[PDB]
Amino acid sequence: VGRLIYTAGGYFRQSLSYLEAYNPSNGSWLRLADLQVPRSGLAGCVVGGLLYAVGGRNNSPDGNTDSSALDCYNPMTNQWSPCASMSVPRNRIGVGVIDGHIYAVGGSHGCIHHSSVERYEPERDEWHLVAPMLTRRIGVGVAVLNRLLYAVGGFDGTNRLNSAECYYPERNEWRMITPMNTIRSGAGVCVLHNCIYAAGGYDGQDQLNSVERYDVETETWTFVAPMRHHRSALGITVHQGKIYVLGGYDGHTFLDSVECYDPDSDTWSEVTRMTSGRSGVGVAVTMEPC
Repeated sequence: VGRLIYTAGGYFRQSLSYLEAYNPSNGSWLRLADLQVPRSGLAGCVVGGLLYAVGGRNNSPDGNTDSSALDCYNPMTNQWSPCASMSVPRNRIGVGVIDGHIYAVGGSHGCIHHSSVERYEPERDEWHLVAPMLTRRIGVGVAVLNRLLYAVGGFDGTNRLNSAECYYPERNEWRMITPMNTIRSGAGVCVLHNCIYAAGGYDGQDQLNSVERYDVETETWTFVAPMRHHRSALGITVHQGKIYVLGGYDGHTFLDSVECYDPDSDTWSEVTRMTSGRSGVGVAVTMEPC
């Protein structure tokens, strides 16, 4: 939590440059400075109050260019500034933050599906590669709980995945965890309480409305209430103890629906709608602008 839910980029017909922020306290949306380059399949995160947009791909009428970019948005100035780029382009990337360091995980570059992982140091403005995952994964969901980073699901070039793994920084090592009950690429992955949640995604045949959570202590995956809408390539974030899912694709429409999950009642409700339907957005939470 911090204040507003920011959604950056996305896709509808082509990649988008929108940056818009939703205030759950009053229902309003603000349109803010556009990204320098349109991108879908990116991930967002926040460190030190600043919003970062990482990776993705610019699908435009004249080209599909995978991105190795890291760009930072300062709400105090309503401006984007480039940062050092990653070692390699990464579309349909997963990102997590551990103690102020940004981990960029997996993703694709053309037909290459990465298992590589790299870590960004904001004050030093540098990226360095760390140990790669045990599995190549694009459309991978990533979240951090208790300073351990989890990469969940995705697609390896051949099969969509129900597997997941965890990175232990002090040993720079990855280990498989219990796999999910359901194959999911493009799921929204986040952390709430002591669990890693995987909502939606695509199982090889259908966009999903199911949601399951991994208890890091018991090592089990348990389904919770399903979302009202089936969605793959959705954005997700947690704010004030509730999960918010934004957009995605349901096999028919690029959704403008934003649903919110309340873990106390185990229910999802429709809470607002984005200004236009889109999938493949980056999402994160930070202070309101200006």
